Amino acid sequence: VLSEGEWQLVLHVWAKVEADVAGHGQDILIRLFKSHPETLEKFDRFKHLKTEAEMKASEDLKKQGVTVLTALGAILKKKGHHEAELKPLAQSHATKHKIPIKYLEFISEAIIHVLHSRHPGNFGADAQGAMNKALELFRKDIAAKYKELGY
Repeated sequence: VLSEGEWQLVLHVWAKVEADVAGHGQDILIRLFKSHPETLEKFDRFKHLKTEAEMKASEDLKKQGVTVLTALGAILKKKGHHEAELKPLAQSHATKHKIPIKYLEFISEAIIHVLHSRHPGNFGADAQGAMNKALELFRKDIAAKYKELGY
């Protein structure tokens, strides 16, 4: 469980991401796809993208970044009471998209990298620790639903 103080650090930084959800989404997805190319392969919609400049130029990539960041924003703002949010996300990612839990780790690292890049003064080590705890809690609860479904 996160403390109230940890939730605060998390949501203070997230309120900043929310000033430019599109920009953050693009940076995070590009980070993820460059750092972990296997992840790009899960997206039929992006597998034609072969360079960072192609990725940066993709309007659909930006749009999908807003999708992922909007769903995550909603989960974070539940401060751990995110059962209603995770159930559908767990079902589709396990059974339809085939996303290993390890890839949720990868996107967490990309999120942390970018937040650090864009918000140094509001994302010191304390806020980074809180963000990684929140993202781990998310992964933990998703993993439990994966294990239930046999994935």
